[PDB]
Amino acid sequence: MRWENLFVSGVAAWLPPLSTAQDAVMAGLLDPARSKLRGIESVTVASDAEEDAPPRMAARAARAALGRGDVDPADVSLVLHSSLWFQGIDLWPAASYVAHEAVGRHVPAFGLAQRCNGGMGAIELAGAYLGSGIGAGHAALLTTGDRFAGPRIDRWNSVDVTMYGDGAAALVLSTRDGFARVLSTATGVDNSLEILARGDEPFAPHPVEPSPVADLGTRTVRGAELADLPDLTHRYIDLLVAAKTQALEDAGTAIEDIAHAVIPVSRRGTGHELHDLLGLPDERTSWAYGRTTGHVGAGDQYAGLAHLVENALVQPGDRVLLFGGGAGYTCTAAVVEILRMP
Amino acid sequence: MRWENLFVSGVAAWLPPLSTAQDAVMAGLLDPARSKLRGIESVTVASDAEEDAPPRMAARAARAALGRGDVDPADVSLVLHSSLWFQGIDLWPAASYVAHEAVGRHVPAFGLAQRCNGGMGAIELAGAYLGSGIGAGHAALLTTGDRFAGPRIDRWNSVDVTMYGDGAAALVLSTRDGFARVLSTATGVDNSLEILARGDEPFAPHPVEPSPVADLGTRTVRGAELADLPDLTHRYIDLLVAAKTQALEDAGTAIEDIAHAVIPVSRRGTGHELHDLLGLPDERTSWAYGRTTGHVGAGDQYAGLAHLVENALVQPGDRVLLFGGGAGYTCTAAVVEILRMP
Ligand SMILES: *SCCNC(=O)CCNC(=O)[C@H](O)C(C)(C)COP(=O)(O)OP(=O)(O)OC[C@H]1O[C@@H](n2cnc3c(N)ncnc32)[C@H](O)[C@@H]1OP(=O)(O)O
Repeated sequence: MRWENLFVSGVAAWLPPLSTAQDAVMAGLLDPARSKLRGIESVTVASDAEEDAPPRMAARAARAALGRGDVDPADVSLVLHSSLWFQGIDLWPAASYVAHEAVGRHVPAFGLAQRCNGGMGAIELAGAYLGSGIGAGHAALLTTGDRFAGPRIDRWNSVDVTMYGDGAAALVLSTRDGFARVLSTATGVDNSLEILARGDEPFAPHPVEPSPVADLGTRTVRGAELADLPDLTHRYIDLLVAAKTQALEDAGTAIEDIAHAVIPVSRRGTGHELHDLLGLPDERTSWAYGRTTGHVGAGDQYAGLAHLVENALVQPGDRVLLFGGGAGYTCTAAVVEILRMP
Repeated sequence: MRWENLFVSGVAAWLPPLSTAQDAVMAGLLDPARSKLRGIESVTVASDAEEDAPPRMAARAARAALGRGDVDPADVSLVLHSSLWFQGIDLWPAASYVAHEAVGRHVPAFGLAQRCNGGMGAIELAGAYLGSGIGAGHAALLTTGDRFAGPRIDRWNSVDVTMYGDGAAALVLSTRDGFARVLSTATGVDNSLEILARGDEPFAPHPVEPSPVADLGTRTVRGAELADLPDLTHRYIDLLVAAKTQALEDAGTAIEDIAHAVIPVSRRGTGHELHDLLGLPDERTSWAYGRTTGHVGAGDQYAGLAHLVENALVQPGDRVLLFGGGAGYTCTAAVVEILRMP
């Protein structure tokens, strides 16, 4: 999709303090071989206090993003809140709380689930909503927020390719103006790969209690065994290449003209990484940042973009690729152009 | 929102067998006074078999609805799966499963959370998406699915105003054509009421285990206390009346020209009921049906419209009000004109 009139108005993260892989190793929580392989130096870890519940961190990130963009909350016509895990209270609309605390009473709010790709997928859904004429305001607030805790989640081991960081991020879209223009978005998807996110886990009538520690790495292997697909790895590669090619093509931009790519925090640690598929070096991705925060739920792309802008690592005229990807498997990519610095 | 080119192509519900309130009374699960007051005659109840997990019930409803509209799955550009509760397997994209099984590999799929309003809210989000140019296809598949189970959920008592039913529904939208035309949608919202859905439940770092039985009636009472607003009931009434008024006038339709209203399954039992606020009699709403299914997660409106169409209880030219409402609080309403009978 080529967007004629869509902008990023503001972007911000609220992240708790850093917790080092070195301390995790010394506490016996993380095998040193694994620490070295995955290359994550630290992840962000929140206290267990109510004030650090995901919807409260999201509310803080949202207020920072709206303030930095100078967007009036009364001009926000939609709130989308994406997440991976528990928001702190069940049977309750976390999205309406985020909306209420950051924007106000009379804005439609949805919770959005597209696993790790939620932040990026939200941009397409919101962009469409803003162009439709359904609501009066010109802006949409997109938030993410998670806070991982045991027993269910072991942030250091529960996923093979990454380590979870706690925190929230926010991005404000506008059809009027912003510091960056969204030139394009594009989604590659292959829903056959959903089996890798459940493995051989049975469908249970109720959440299994007490919660065993999650092991999504073992799910992918039971999943691969079960699927019996000849081209499993090719399916992943193809959907990622389609998102990239179409986002770039619809933006009229080549990969050589991408100043920086903001990517999911994940790492194989040997062989080809995502940057090799994208066709650009490691230093032109957000990895140097991402490896200090870990995988902050659905917010890596918003957080990484905030990092670029806050540290003046881009200037007007640069184009940036925001690149998604999440279990499903769904990948939404976007090309943005820096128009001015906040 | 007046819609120039939005149609309903097919609608279906996959419902498990009914279970009577009176059998529940005799089993010591429901107080006789409550069964009489609420007037719910029966509720749908799924088996605990894996084949009745919500996303699987949703896939079958989706297949049924896609067949009734003769929609080629290659023309579906979006799947939105809305739900209230656990989908059977955690940390997994249920929407991608629904999409894969009902439509295919290469359609973007999102999970949606807007409590009981998810089904109706999804119509606006999907309408915008189809109108935007993002996907080539002309149709969106919208599903719902839930299957309630203990200890967390007591279908008979966990919500004071209704009793939960298991099952799934599906609604296929199209910008090209269908058996019904969507003339309008309108959302009223007041996010201050999110507190009623949370009560004084503290934000916990991890799901509380073992799960106690949910009591959402008590959350409302505790929430109202904490909120201490003098006009709480007026806020609720006002957003419902605003949803109603705007839907009706964007469709250029007066209330006495609405043949039927499909409403959420609930009942106070004395005093006014929603039909008084809508300004139409009880027999021109879906209550006679709804009172046999219970509140079927986010799918009451889809199911109620399916019941109308399948039993030829509406004819070409009739206009139907579909009326949402979910904790948040958000209410999305729509006026639909029947163009022909499938
Ligand atoms: S996922 C969906 C979950 N469900 C919800 O989120 C429901 C949210 N709302 C509530 O829980 C509130 O408690 C509401 C419904 C706002 C208030 O309910 P009450 O029944 O406690 O309201 P009051 O007793 O204050 O009623 C006073 C008078 O207000 C009118 N009125 C209230 N509710 C309705 C409805 N549903 N329909 C028509 N009129 C309504 C009545 O005139 C009422 O006087 P009565 O003499 O009781 O009729």
